[PDB]
Amino acid sequence: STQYETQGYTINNAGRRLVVDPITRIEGHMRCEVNINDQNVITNAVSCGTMFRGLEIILQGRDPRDAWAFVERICGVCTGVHALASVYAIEDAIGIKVPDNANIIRNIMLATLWCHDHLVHFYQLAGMDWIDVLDALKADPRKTSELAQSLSSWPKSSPGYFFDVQNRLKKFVEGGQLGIFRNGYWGHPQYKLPPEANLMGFAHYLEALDFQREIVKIHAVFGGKNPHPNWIVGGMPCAINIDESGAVGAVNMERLNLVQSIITRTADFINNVMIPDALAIGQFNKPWSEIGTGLSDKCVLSYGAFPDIANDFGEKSLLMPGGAVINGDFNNVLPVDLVDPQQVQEFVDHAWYRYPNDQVGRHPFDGITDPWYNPGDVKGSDTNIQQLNEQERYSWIKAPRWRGNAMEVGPLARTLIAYHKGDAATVESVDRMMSALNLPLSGIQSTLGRILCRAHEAQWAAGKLQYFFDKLMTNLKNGNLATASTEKWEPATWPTECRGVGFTEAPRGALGHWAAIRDGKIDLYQCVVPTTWNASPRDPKGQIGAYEAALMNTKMAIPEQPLEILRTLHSFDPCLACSTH
Amino acid sequence: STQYETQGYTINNAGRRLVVDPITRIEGHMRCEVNINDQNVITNAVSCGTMFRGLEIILQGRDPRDAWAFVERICGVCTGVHALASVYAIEDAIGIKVPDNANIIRNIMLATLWCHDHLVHFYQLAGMDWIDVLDALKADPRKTSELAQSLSSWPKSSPGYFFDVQNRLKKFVEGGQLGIFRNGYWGHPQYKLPPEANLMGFAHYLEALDFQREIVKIHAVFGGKNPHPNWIVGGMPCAINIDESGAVGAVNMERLNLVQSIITRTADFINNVMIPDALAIGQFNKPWSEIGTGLSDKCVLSYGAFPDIANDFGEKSLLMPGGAVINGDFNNVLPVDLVDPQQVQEFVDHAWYRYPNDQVGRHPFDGITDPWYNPGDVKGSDTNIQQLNEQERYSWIKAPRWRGNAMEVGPLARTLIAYHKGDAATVESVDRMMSALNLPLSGIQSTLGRILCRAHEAQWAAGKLQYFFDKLMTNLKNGNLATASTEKWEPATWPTECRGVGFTEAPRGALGHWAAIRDGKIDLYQCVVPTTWNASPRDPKGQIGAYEAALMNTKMAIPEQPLEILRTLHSFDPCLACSTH
Amino acid sequence: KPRIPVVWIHGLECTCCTESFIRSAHPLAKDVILSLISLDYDDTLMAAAGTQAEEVFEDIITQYNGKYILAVEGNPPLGEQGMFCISSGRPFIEKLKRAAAGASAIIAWGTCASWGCVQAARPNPTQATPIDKVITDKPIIKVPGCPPIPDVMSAIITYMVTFDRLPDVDRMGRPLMFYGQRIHDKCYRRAHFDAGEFVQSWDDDAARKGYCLYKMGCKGPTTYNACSSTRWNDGVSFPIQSGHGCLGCAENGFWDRGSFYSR
Amino acid sequence: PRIPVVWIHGLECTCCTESFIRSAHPLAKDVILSLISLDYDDTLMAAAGTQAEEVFEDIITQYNGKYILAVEGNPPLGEQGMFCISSGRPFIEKLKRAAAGASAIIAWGTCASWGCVQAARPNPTQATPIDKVITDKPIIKVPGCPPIPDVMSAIITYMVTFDRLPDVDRMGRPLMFYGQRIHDKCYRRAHFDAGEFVQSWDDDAARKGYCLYKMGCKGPTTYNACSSTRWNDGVSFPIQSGHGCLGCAENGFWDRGSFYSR
Ligand code: SF4
Ligand code: SF4
Ligand code: SF3
Ligand code: SF3
Ligand code: F3S
Ligand code: F3S
Ligand SMILES: [Cl-]
Ligand SMILES: [Cl-]
Ligand SMILES: [Mg+2]
Ligand SMILES: [Mg+2]
Repeated sequence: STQYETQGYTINNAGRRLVVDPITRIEGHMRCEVNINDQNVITNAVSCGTMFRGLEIILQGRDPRDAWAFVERICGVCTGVHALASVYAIEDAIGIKVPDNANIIRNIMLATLWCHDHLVHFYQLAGMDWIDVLDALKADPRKTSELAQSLSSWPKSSPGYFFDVQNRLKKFVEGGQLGIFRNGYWGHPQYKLPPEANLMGFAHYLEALDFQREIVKIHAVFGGKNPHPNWIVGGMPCAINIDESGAVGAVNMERLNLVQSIITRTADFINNVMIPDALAIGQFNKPWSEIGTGLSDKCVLSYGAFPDIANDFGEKSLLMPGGAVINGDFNNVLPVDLVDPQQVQEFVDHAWYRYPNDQVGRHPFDGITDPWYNPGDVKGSDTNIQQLNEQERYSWIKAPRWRGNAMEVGPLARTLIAYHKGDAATVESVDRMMSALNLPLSGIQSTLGRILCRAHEAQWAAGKLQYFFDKLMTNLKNGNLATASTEKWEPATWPTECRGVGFTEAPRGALGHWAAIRDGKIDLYQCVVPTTWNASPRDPKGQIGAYEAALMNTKMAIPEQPLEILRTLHSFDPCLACSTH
Repeated sequence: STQYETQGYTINNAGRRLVVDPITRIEGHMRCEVNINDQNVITNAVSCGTMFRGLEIILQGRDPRDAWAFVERICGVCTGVHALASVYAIEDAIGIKVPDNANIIRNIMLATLWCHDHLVHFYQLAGMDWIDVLDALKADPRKTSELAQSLSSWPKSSPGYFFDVQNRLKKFVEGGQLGIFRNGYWGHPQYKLPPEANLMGFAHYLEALDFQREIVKIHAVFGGKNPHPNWIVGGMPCAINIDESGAVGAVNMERLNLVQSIITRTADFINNVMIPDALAIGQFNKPWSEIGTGLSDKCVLSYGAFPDIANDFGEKSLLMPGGAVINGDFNNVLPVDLVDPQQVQEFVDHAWYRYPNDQVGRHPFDGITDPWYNPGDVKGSDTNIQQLNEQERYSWIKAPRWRGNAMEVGPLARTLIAYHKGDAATVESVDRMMSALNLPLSGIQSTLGRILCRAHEAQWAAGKLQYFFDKLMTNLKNGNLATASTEKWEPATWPTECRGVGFTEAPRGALGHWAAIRDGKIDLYQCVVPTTWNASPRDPKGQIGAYEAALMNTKMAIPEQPLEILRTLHSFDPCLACSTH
Repeated sequence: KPRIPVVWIHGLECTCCTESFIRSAHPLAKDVILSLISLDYDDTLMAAAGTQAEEVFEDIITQYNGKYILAVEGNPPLGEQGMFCISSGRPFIEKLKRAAAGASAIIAWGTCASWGCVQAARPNPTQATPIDKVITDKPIIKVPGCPPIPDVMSAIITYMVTFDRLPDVDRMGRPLMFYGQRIHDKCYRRAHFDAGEFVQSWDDDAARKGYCLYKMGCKGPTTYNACSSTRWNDGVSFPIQSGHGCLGCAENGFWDRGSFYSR
Repeated sequence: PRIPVVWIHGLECTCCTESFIRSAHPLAKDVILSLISLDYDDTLMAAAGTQAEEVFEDIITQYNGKYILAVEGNPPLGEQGMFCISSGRPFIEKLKRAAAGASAIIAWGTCASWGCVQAARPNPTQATPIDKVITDKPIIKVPGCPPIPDVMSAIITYMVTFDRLPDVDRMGRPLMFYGQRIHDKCYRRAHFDAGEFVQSWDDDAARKGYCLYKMGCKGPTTYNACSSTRWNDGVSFPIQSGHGCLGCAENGFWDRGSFYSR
């Protein structure tokens, strides 16, 4: 066993080792190991991505116009965001500017994704860590109706409805086929909702499972299908025709109407179901406002997103602010530059890759993806891992750092950055939220806080959806229909050698694609993805990433039942396929 | 002025004459006139169809296979029922038997129509006679929620929801643009719901206006579109393919899944919204169980419908019973035969048509449609009717009679027939319904009763929809896919001369089409439609039809505001385009 | 913000276009009526009847003279001095002309108002006549079909409200947006037409694979509408998709072009 | 009792699970609550780690021979299978254990069917489709990237309702949805036949819905239901929204040249 100090933590791998493999209710494959002391407190945490596909290798030699379709398949959960980063990167490399409607439609695609993804995470992925589904069976339907009605104007709150939901659950479990509920953590002492709140939450789980399918109709209109809608270098392929012959072959008034109807329904669900549920989880679990802080009071990062001025990716254009905080100094939001070789770098000394020098970090324009499965001295063997060795290589995830600092990304990170840059909407929303919980602003810096910020962002994004739609309609009313710029579509028009960066804020955080084009083909294509940041392994200094930090110092009630580990991990919404690509 | 006696009434045209033209919240064009005595009681009632198109004339010379498409356009409200009667009539003439799945699908089409049509009538057409929309603005949203939750398990009952509905109404009305509510009867003393019940009803009006669009998706799947789906002589055109190449080009498992999802939602809406609302209208308006009885205690008629044994239109096959009651003798339900010349006959001595002898009634196989606008002295001119002359010709509607008797048709008629034939489900449903209102069985024979029976039937039909779908799926599981018989599609296979009758129970009552085919073309096509019965003018004996009888003896609170006349007429769901065709 | 006034009148008709309108999926007809327009007169849906309905009619067309849209479903019959269609005891045509005089623009819903439809099919007993043969001094937008597609109807309304202009039309007065192309130009069975792969009798193997309906009488090749693209009832189907040839229902005179089952 | 289903995930992006939950009829909710017993699924199950391993073991033991196995993703043969690790071992060991007890296997998606993006050149991980590893069980291939949501649910409802596997073509794809090509039921075919093509993005042809063949559309060689059943409750499909078919339901579609070349 060893012990060392980093980022205010004491990393100590003495004591009992717990393994959680597989982590479920995430996308993709993750393993987590911890050590706990005699007081059942976590003293060491180990984040391991257990999958790899190699999109950065696959992309070599491809046509840059095709790249978006390949990288879109990095992930089906955050579907579309890699395509968006890709077209941005290729356009940045080649020197393409898209028309205003293409940019607006891209912003609609991303806001739609934020709504959908946040909603599904909240209910289907994280929800069962907070809601005890089996305890819903003990609730009183009337008291459930009263609770719901006290929290929201949402129509669907009758005692009869809650009784029907409850009976549906009762029927489901009656045959002993508990399905997704089998061998859960139900009854664990960390489940703190009253039975009525559990029945309300479970009903909402079902409503959200049904409703989420509607949100992505917006993707189907502009992008053909969801998952994995279509895009193009130069704008979007969804040509618009409102008032001319052949509008039946294009985005026309009836298609736009469909989009508007979804937007209103999406806002209504988020605002009257998800929001009050997030607040209710907060009210019954206030101690989790002090658990899982990790890096969120030290180092947080956002690239920024949603350029409102087409083709302008600066501060005056981005509706979701970018910036970096380090050393817990939230008075100094620092500017981020994705071309600067001293800013973003990835390390692989604790990852399954080769570098010429593994003690240094490589900026993505100098990135290397040369897989090397080398778990070294594990307890077990290289095809039968009992215990990873965190003193050596232990993940398929590379370790990004910003100016050498370990950062947290994602909804909490963005919320902190926007709050501290003085974004008025964000300040107001956060303040009102923490005031309703009677918690200080610091209470957001926590596992509970990550959940609250995710709900806040869903509401923000649903509002931005309407704003973008209104901008699109304003252009159409002015006769501005263009959706693609094609003067540089043909490879002969491109620079012989060029490179570009495409960045955005995906649901889970800061996303970047770095591309180099040479002789008409992809020469290099490196991705650094938000769960790569958060799920990062250690660096040459032993600095821990966001997940490992958030897990540190956590009390477990029952070591064999990793509910507290799942709560914290799930609060970051892990996307392991994204993390490894 | 004159006075005479008929069917227990004293028809007296002394006293003030009131005119209601146009009758609104019906399909098509109607005029109604009454006389009231010094006690504001109706002593004379005059039903006038104010339109004609002449489909019976247009159909001459058409291909019998095309006939369904023409006669479907008799009406867009009861859309499909004329097509069904036509294909039945043509198949009866030629001697065509359809495959079992075609019959099942046809029954699905008709049950879907009953669900849709009865729902829309209840809210959009009749509802504002019973719900004071403006009084909803005075309701307390919590008390509204309480009321709704006492009556139903329907989910949508939160105080916030009712407040939002109320606020929407308030904002709508505030600028003076009352739209469809302009210059209504709001505040009339016959509006007896409390404000909470008016807000509940109005919210439901809106929910029904939305939901109704989903029910007809079943017609889109099997029939291409609604309104006015497609049919064929010989079955249906919606070929089925479940498990073979090219199922994408046919009714396949996904299309059937769509139908099932609609059926479930349609039953749930009817059973948890419309049914409790009808009962609540009953609870607050019990005196209307004694108003508008008309012919419903004397003479009622059903042909029967929904043959469950394919190509068998007999008593053991029809799921909705046929029969006739006359002289108030409900102990003797009489058999109906649509070929018997002494049974159904139409008179035109009080209608705008020519017969060689207008004192005799013509069976439809001897029917004549020779329009003759001849209103005689009407206190104005031929182009300005101030007062119809009911002693002579006063309507575009022919006068049908059954064995010379004036009959009522429709939901109340059918309910009475099925009840008195001893149909168990009907007896049980009617008894439970009248028990819940603390009314005798006779309370159904009334304007309130017509509304209650209409709701009952919507529930009946929603249940039959599932039954029919399950029968279809059972055939598909047994490998019986056939949807058309084409042995006699070609006119060279038909009798040179033949005739046939197609009958069913449309939402408004007993429907018949009588067709004669000669030399491959329609030689005669005569229709007698349910509103033709109900809205009938007088016959050579001065006997009054169902509408005129139901209006007789009715007290009006305010002669200039015909709310009581509208209530009774709307209770029959008048379809004037149907009536005149 | 005041909503645009709409007066909706009904001549000889079967009410299918009103029914189609309420099927709208986006925007919902509810939301059209509550938020987009002021539906100020409509026989099918309005509370007021008789003299009260006449008062609404007269008040709206007077107060909003020059400023309302007139929607017309159905048509006027010229026979019997117009008394084949009577409203307030007088020929419907008189109410049509009075309503039309004050309208800023007229929407002719359906093949009835546009062309004549079934009542004008041979031998036209009532001398049913389309709106544009009676009203000759106002903009008329023809929205044909029996009935038109629900979401087309609502899309035309939203266009007029949102863009504050009439849709551009073809030489027949039909909106280019939805009537610029033929059914057959956007039909998903065209591959089969192109290949000579046809249904020859109902429920044959060709029918079970979705082959073309041309030999069954499909009039798609001569019919301009949006059924094959926008489709019906929230995109669920259209006639061809459910196995019946297009009847030609959006085209003038379609009832009198021979059997629906002859090519 | 509801039919037991064990749903496992190899190397994948989770697009097929997302597609499944988009189902409009039946709703995925109703499939899970009423039609099947979804007894193991990494994406949705409460249990993790040792509790998830106990579910897996309990279900495949108690229902040995009686569960349907759904597979999303694929196994990598490279690095002794440790490009995809579950419970500290190669994923392929879990695939084989699950497959051994299954009555039938559904290979969801082009990943499980053929390889999909991870198997595109140069296939760094040696990702391999299920049928090259499991050779003694019925495998129904349901390709597409991902397959259509209501196709997925229709296949499930067919199996439950009719108590049989769908009939398949010679590649193991259900005839019902994969019997015909996209281009055999494409609403832009009139334009293809007329030589009416989009030539550059957002040209006048694109604005009238002309054929996307000259923009690289792979509809003519791609078998799927996108042009008939369509996507997301019938709302659209790739071609309807202006992009050519990528060929995503076909083996090897990533490596047939640019998406934008004919
Ligand atoms: S079905 Fe009709 S519209 Fe379609 S291709 Fe054949 S003929 Fe043309
Ligand atoms: S768009 Fe593609 S699938 Fe459609 S006709 Fe053209 S080539 Fe064929
Ligand atoms: Fe049917 S009104 Fe709605 S066009 Fe053909 S009948 Fe006319
Ligand atoms: Fe649905 S996991 Fe997504 S990549 Fe192409 S099928 Fe695979
Ligand atoms: S019959 Fe009419 S509804 Fe469309 S497909 Fe043909 S124009
Ligand atoms: S890209 Fe795929 S989703 Fe369908 S249209 Fe082509 S098979
Ligand atoms: Cl016509
Ligand atoms: Cl492949
Ligand atoms: Mg990378
Ligand atoms: Mg008749």
